[PDB]
Amino acid sequence: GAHPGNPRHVGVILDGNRRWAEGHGTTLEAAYARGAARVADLVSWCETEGIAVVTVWALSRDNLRAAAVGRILDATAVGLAGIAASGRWHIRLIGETDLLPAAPARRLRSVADRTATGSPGTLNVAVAYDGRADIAGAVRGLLRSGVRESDVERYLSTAGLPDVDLVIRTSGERRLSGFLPWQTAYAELHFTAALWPAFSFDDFTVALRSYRAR
Repeated sequence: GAHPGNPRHVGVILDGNRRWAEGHGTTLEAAYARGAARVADLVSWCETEGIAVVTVWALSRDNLRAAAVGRILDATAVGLAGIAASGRWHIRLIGETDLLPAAPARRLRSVADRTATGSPGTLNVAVAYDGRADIAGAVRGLLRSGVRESDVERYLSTAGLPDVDLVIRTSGERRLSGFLPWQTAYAELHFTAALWPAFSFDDFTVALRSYRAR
């Protein structure tokens, strides 16, 4: 069950992998493999707190500017294996996965699809996601259906995602960069200085305490 005072839906922008790799002399894929381990840490800490909906923004559409993107997607899918094997999180993909290389995209899809019975948590993994594209998808979805604010929300590409209560962005960047513009409208915004591959339990506790203290 949920604890009152805790956020029902936490969204995390997994920022800082590129900077972390350059500072440590590693590849980008090694940073995303470590970033995937931090996602596993995150959902474990959320579980202990009874937080059942978690959305992580792993890859933006603008940052798709081929070979590295495939390695990134594969390192993420492998790093999510422990979450999948836990059976305690239903992993879903959001974003325009059709813009990703087909073979690594399929392997990421195959990891998520094996968690259809995961419960009670929901982990939404955003790849090739763009907030303005999310909103634009609502206007095309309405067109195909042949107008209230609830009607726009119903046809977002992320219509399956509810309101976000707490947004965490790492790497010290004080921006949302279009992360779920509809669902984060009234979200508490917390900015962590640490780069995502170094996201710690202290960072998590500080973020949650900032939410409860609002």
